[PDB]
Order: sequence, then structure tokens, then C-alpha cells
Amino acid sequence: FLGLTLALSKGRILEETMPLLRAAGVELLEDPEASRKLIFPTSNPNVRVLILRASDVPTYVEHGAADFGVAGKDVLLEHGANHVYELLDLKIAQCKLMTAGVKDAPLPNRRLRIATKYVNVARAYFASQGQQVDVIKLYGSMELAPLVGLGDLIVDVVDTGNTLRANGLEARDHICDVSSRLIVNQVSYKRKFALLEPILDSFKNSINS
Amino acid sequence: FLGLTLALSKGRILEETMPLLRAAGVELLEDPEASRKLIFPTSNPNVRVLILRASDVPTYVEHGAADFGVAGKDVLLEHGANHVYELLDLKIAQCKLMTAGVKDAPLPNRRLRIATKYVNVARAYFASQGQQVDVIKLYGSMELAPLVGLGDLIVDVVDTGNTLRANGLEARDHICDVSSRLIVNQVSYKRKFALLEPILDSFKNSINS
Ligand SMILES: Nc1ncnc2c1ncn2[C@@H]1O[C@H](COP(=O)(O)O)[C@@H](O)[C@H]1O
Ligand SMILES: Nc1ncnc2c1ncn2[C@@H]1O[C@H](COP(=O)(O)O)[C@@H](O)[C@H]1O
Repeated sequence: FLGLTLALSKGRILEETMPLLRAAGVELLEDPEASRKLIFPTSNPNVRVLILRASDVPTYVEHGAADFGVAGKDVLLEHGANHVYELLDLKIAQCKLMTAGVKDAPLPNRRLRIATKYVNVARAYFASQGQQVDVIKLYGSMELAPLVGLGDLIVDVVDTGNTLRANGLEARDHICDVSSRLIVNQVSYKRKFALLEPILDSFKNSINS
Repeated sequence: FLGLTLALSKGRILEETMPLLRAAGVELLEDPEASRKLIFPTSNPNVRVLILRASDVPTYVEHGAADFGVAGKDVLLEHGANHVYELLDLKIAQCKLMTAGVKDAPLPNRRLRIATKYVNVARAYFASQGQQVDVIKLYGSMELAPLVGLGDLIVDVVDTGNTLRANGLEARDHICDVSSRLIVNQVSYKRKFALLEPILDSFKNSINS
């Protein structure tokens, strides 16, 4: 396969990317959510889609196993974006990285323990606040950690805040806003520009409203 | 809450642990798979259950946010088991860590690139074969990596082999057998032994057939 390989993830990113792709003349021929398949053809025979864990999107793109991809800023910040090109803020799958803890609980007067998936983001943010912190690396369900005393705060993505509230937690600090971003393999950008360019211009045009 | 907190994961581990718990007089009062809840009470008011990512099970137990837990040997090996006590091989959720690649594809004559979730296990295994390898860290769907040329082999857990076959991959090497294990917090073992002991003896008795 000699065309372009696009790396996406399930849920919000796939949902919200699909209209951008359609306007660029790319449509999936089935629902990837309902399939065990991994590589998907599209209406354009120069473009195929990988469905990955959101976490693996920047990895596949960096190594050139995908030519380009849609990844959240949270994931890009955590992974490091030094070896891909961020070309667009797609303004989709919008949320915030926040810190949070048990509602009205006081912070202990000592080095804080941060339970999070976003270990690099947690360390960098607390460094900006004057705090060297310990991080407990986790993989899901951060909202449980403070309820069983695993760490003093969490760092996680928050959209509505309903998860936090449901668990008697509240956001303490806003870290940054997060949205999905168009990333490109640094070599594919050079070698496959004529394939990429009309799709990038289409996306840019679509985002302009 | 002053009793015992048991850390489990969804799917196979929960399914297969449940009969051991029942025989020990512990039954969940609802299906955790059908709930957004995180902490679950049981029929025994001294025992509650956390439902975690399999990856977070050893973490919660190490830090004492759970007193004990059921984790797969694959996860224990990857995480490191130096700060919990492995008390039982439960002989459940049985599978193998294997290496695998594209069917009949030759290995390149150079330093191999291993796409895997199990970076430590991959490095340790290939070291035993005389190979220093590069590892590409991934989070799911390892069976895609060799189909798009991300690395030369994968390391992953294999049960039936159907996933590998479905994707035109084959197991190259058997690394080790994997089963779920009963782990205990090193302090909870000392402080809460009278609570733990009858549950451990029950599990030991059940496994004996
Ligand atoms: N844009 C997003 N990308 C990824 N995960 C998200 C996003 N927005 C919310 N989440 C997660 O989805 C769940 C629901 O978020 P919330 O609406 O804040 O309760 C939480 O576990 C969040 O971490
Ligand atoms: N005991 C196990 N624990 C966790 N994951 C497993 C286990 N057995 C199989 N899997 C995974 O489940 C899928 C089905 O495995 P298989 O039956 O080998 O096709 C693969 O993605 C395996 O990595």
C-alpha cells in the first residue's frame, strides 16, 4: 500500500473527525466500532485508516507506520511531539487537563503524591507552581485514586466535570485546554506532500467555521 | 472502612475469581461490568472490591490502597513484584507470553525492534537469547504492529492463538506460561492477617481441585 495511512482512535476522535474526512472526500466503508478489523479502507483508494488506542496514535505516526494522525493535545504533551509535525488544531474532542481531589479536603503539608496517567504533564505543571511532586503512574479510572487514598490529587482530562462530581471530587486547578490535533510523520510530510496537501487544505477550510 | 479491600480487573479475572470468593463467603451484590461504580460492597461487610485496569492492580496493592489483589503473571512481571507478596498461583486466566510475527517472514539481520506492551519482559527474554533489542512501547492491539511494519516482532499474551491467525501472524517463541496470582500488601499481610487468613486458606483449598 503506497498511499496514505491515517491513524485514529475510537469514540470522540473518530466521531468528530469523520465529517472533516467526508468533506475531504474520505468515507469509511463500515463502522470500525463494530469490527475486529484494524486496517480499514475508505472511499478514496489512496487513503486507509488505522484505529488505535489514543495513546498509540503519536507512536505509529512518529515511526511512519501511519503517515498522519489525529491525536489529543493531552496525549501529545505526555508522549512528546518532537518527532512529528503538529499541523492543525482541529478544535474537536475539546476538554481540559485539570488537577482534582476530594471535595474540601485539605492538602497535606508535605511533598504531594499525584495519581495520574499524565506523569510528564503532572510533573511539568507542578514544577511551574514551585512543587516537586511524586507521581503514581496509573492507566485508567483516576477518580478512584483519591477515594482510597492513593495519592493526594489526580491529574486528568475533564469535559463536563460529571465524573468528578459523581465521585465527590472537585477540580482544584485548570492546567490547559485540550483539543485534537493533526500530526504528520516528518518524512511523509516531505515524500507524500502531493497526497497530503489537498486533505490538509480541506481540513483547514472546514475548521474555519 | 477498616476491613479488607480486594483489587480485581474486568473480564476473565473477575469471572474466574468469583467462584473462589463465593466459596470463601464473598459475593458481589451486583454485576460490576454493568456499573459506573468503582468501589463495590460484598455479602461480607469486612470485604469490598475495587475494579481496576489489570495494569493498575499491582500498583494499588503495593501502595496499600487495596490490601490484596488478583493480577496476571504477565502484569506482575512487567510491573515488578518486589514490593508485594505473591501468595498463590490461582491457576486462572491461563495464557502464554509469546513472541510473534508475520507468517513465514524472515528476521532482518540487524538489531530487532519489538513492538509490545511488555517492554521489560521483551528486553529480559531477548537478553536470554543473546539479543539486545529495541522496544517500541504500545498500549493495545499489538497484532497490527507487524502488518504496518511497526517493529519486526511483537511480544504479547496468547490464549487460543486466534487473534494471531486472524491477522496472518504466527507465534515464533514461547516465553512463559501466565496465570493469575494472589498478591498482598506487605503491611496488610502483617496488620490484617486475621482477616486475610481464612480467605487465603479457602482459596488454597479451592485451587486444590
Ligand atoms: N476530550 C476528551 N478526550 C478524552 N477523554 C475525555 C475527553 N473528555 C472527557 N474525557 C474523559 O471521559 C470521562 C468523562 O468526562 P467528564 O465529561 O468530565 O465527566 C472522564 O473519564 C474523562 O477523563
Ligand atoms: N489470560 C489472558 N489475560 C489477558 N489477556 C488475554 C489472556 N488470554 C488472551 N488474552 C488477550 O485476549 C485476546 C485473545 O487472545 P487469543 O485467544 O490468543 O486470540 C488477545 O488480544 C490476547 O492478548
